[PDB]
Amino acid sequence: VDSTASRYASALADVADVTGTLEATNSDVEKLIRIFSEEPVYYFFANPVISIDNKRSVLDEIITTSGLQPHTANFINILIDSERINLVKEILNEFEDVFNKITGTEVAVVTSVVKLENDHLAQIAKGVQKITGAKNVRIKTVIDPSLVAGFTIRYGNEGSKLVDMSVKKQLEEIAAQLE
Amino acid sequence: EISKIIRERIEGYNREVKVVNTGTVLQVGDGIARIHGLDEVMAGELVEFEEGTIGIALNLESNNVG
Repeated sequence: VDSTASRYASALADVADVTGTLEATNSDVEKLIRIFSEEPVYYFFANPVISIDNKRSVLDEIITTSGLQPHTANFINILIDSERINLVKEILNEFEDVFNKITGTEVAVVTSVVKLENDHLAQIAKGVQKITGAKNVRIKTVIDPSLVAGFTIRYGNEGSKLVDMSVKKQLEEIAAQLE
Repeated sequence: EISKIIRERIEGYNREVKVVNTGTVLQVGDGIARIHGLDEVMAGELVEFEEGTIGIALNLESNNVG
C-alpha cells in the first residue's frame, strides 16, 4: 500500500533505521498510540480551528512528560506543520507494519476456543518462519468461542494468509456433500 | 501518560472552541463559507455571521459545513 498515512510512517522508520534506534523509536511510537487514543486529546491536535502556535506549546509539554525520542518528537512536529495531523492514527498504525518489514520479522495470528500453552506457540512460530521466511517470527492470540476446537492462524504482510481446522471441516463437509 | 496539567490545558483550549450552537469560519470565497463546528446546525438552517451576514446551511459534511 502507498497512501499518505503509509508514506509518512515509512519515513519515520527509515530515520530510526539509519540511527539504530529501531527498538528505541518503536517504543516511543507505541507510547504515542496510547496518547492519541483519547477522543479529547486527538481532537485538540486534529481540528483546524485551534491555533497552531498553541498546539506546539502543548505538544512540547506532552513530549517532556512522555520522554519521546528526538526524531519522534520532530516527526509529530513535522506532521503538525504540514497539516497531516488529521491522519495521525492511520500513520501510527501503518508504522508497525513497516517496522516488521525492516527487521525482517513476521507476524502471525492464532486463535482458539480455549487458552493454550507456550510450546504450541513456539512450534507455530517455527512453522510460520518456515513457510514465510521470517528472519524472526512473532505471534498473537485471540480467544474466540464460536469455533469448535481448532486453531486458526493469520499471517502475511497484511492479515491475509489463513489456515485452520475447526469448523472448516464442517462447512467443507456441507460443501462436499452438495457434490 | 498525559499529566494533570496537560489534561486540563487541552480541555481548556477544547472547551472554548467547541461551543454548542457556534462555529468558526475556515474559508470565505465568492459567496460561500466553510464553517468549522456548528455540530447541531440542521440542513437549511439560517446561519448568522459575526460581521452580521446571514447564510443558509446546505452541505453538512463530516468535517465542515458549506
